[PDB]
Amino acid sequence: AISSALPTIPYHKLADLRYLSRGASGTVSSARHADWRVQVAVKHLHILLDSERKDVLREAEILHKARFSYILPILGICNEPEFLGIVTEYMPNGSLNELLHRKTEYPDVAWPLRFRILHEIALGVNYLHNMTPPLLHHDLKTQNILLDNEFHVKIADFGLCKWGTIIYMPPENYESIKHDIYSYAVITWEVLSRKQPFEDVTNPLQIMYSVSQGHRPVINEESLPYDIPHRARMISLIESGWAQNPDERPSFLKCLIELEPVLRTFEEITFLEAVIQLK
Ligand SMILES: NC(=O)c1c(-c2ccc3scnc3c2)nn2c1N[C@H]1C[C@H](C[C@@H]1O)C2
Repeated sequence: AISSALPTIPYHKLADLRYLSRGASGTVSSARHADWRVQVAVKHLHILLDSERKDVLREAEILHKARFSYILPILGICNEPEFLGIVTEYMPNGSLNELLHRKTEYPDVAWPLRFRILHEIALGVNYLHNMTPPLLHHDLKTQNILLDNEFHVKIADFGLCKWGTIIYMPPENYESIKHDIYSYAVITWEVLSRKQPFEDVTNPLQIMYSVSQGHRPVINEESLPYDIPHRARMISLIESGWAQNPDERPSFLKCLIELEPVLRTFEEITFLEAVIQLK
């Protein structure tokens, strides 16, 4: 049984600790490690409770166990009297949300990159489902799909995972291994549309009411234009992914088997050309 312990990092090694974003999960800051000479991110708490400390230790244990090419690499934990935080690689290219919706900043996200992003999310979630015991993310949303310096996907935010918005939640969870694939489908719709799901709906409960009656983000020529590569296959994958009956949604293994032939139609250089075009 080959084991490794998550390193502990003294707070004083984390220089230039500057705020990046607050959230529900906690506050995320950028720093640089004095010994290692690389920029890092730290997720920490707003400046010392008991079961708050339990939650962070849990998430850090998970990240450490879930290490994978498409999962945010934990570098260590800061564990001290005054300060508690998870230290990971800094993701300089933001989240997928920002990529899709900041259209002035990113007017062209070429198709090959979008497909790669969808492929890599799938590979990341699939890995988690294939752990023993399976880890279910249960909070997949475009905000939690971070993008590295090369625009590769790192999945983040393991606060609601089991060994804010409801747009990505399947109808049955309003009061299951088929949750993540539902979230995935909506993300797939979002990525291919660059639209907000249910854009023309004021109230979340109106969405929930509609979703529980079988309605889904709209699929027409306006949402998903006719020039999308593999439009028809992608629409099937979306529609099965978010099917009303959870039993009718695919496993991520099935999903990946559907994606592989699509991803193979993109030459490797077109991903690089896609990334270079971006800000
Ligand atoms: N690693 C990062 O760079 C992060 C993290 C982050 C850090 C540590 C942990 S431990 C569990 N999940 C996380 C997520 N969140 N964000 C990041 N990057 C950009 C987008 C926003 C803020 C930044 O502009 C969100």
